[PDB]
Amino acid sequence: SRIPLTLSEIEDLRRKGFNQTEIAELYGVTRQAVSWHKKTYGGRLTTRQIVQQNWPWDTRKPHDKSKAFQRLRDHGEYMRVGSFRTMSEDKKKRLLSWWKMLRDNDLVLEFDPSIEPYEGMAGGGFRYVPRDISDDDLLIRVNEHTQLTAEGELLWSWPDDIEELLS
DNA sequence: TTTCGGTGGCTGTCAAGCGGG
DNA sequence: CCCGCTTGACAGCCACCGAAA
Repeated sequence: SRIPLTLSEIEDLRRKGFNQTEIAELYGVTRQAVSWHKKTYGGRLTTRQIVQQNWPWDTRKPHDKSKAFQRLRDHGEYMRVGSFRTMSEDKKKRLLSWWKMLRDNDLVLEFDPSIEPYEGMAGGGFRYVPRDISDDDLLIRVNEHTQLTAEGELLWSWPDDIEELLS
């Protein structure tokens, strides 16, 4: 009734801006079938997905509900893209504000899976702590729960032109 | 007004299993 | 076997809503 679902067709429709769930709907399969074809045969990772490969912690649900998780993700996306040209006005505003809060109050983000949710962390697991000289350019505290890759060193460091962006 | 946490539903991946070739 | 799917469970993504400033 149609053509076999190949990786190539999925990639073409993705380049045209359709997401994997919509492609599944087009082909009468589950999102998982589209994902499987992409995961098994090497489909193009999105920028966010690339950032995920270098995510420094094993976080589980509901850490994604903490603003620190979301803001750090946005930061990784920025460092990966290198400008705000691909993100919404909201992502930009929130990220710049978060950066300001971290520098002006001289904080870095720490992750410990044992932190239970608390006011101002609906997801729990994260906490802001004072910066140490040993932290260098990182926005995060490296502890026993941190996996920091070479790329992660760039992703989770300040942008080089950070002073100028906030003005 | 605008800021910013909390929240929900949607999106995507992984593991285990099933059926047909 | 292998390859393409489906379930079920879970991790992550992003704009909207509303209170607070």
